[PDB]
Parts: sequence; structure tokens; C-alpha cells
Amino acid sequence: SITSFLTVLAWYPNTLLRTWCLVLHSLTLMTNMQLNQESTAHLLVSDPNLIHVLVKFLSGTSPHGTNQHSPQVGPTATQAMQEFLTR
Amino acid sequence: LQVHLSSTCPQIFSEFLLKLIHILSTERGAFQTGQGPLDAQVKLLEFTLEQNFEVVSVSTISAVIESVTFLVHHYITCSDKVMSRS
Repeated sequence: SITSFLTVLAWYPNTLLRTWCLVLHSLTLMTNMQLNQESTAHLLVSDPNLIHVLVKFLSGTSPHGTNQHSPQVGPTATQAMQEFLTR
Repeated sequence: LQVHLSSTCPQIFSEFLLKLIHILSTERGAFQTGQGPLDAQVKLLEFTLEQNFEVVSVSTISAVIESVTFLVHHYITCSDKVMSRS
């Protein structure tokens, strides 16, 4: 299931920022889970699709953005990513 | 440029300009991400409209049309979720 989400997210381009925060929230929630014995954090970090999603997230391209004034994601997204990385 | 070489060979220049169009709309190009001078882009494209493309090679026209169609389709389908008026 985790592999399916990561590959479809990495493959899919133009993922909205609101969807980006939803995704980040869900990733924190899923990382809190264990699997049934290598850790899930090691599995999620190991594959390069995490690189691709983070590159998309942090590049903030927004190719449909008629209002590309401030690429800032807002304090909510920053706090979500900070807690995620802390986890 | 056009008025000086139109007498000899506009076709090769047409092929160059289409190459520029293809590279500016290719993967990770400027046009998709929206950066670059918008006014310059509209002026170049409108000037391009007036050119004659009689003996342009089929391969480069096919390449540019596929590239622009893919880019614009991905732009329209994945359009923005808000729109602000003045």
C-alpha cells in the first residue's frame, strides 16, 4: 500500500499545495504506524521516490499559478513538515 | 533578420524559430513554469504568426505541435483552484 502511494504521488505531476499538506499530514499519520521487522522509516527513506516527492514539494513550481507572487506554503505546512522530519 | 534573409532562405530560419519554440516548451522549460518576460513572449509569438512556413521539415513541426499540445493539456487539466478578480 505504501509503495503504491509513493509511486503514484511521484509519478503524478502538478499536485496542489492543499493536497500537499493533506499528503504530509497523512504521511505523519502513517509513519506513526508499524508494519508486520525493519522500521517503516527505513523503508520510506530507502527508495528514491521520496527524493522526487520532496523535490516537487520544495520546488513550488505551481505551473497553473496565475498568482505566483509568494511561493510560501504558509505556517501550517512548515509546522507539519517540521514535526514530520522530527518524527 | 526576416527582411534581410527572406529573399534567400526564410525556411531555415523558420526551422530555427521552431527549434526555439520547442526548447522553450520542453521538459522543465521556462514557459511551463511561467518565468521569463511575458511581453517579449507574446511579441515574438505574434511576430511568428506572420511568417510563411511553406517548406518547413515535417519532423520539427510534428515535434513542436506534440510538445505544445502536451504542455497545454497538462496546464488546462491541472488548472488552479482559485481565481481572483480586481
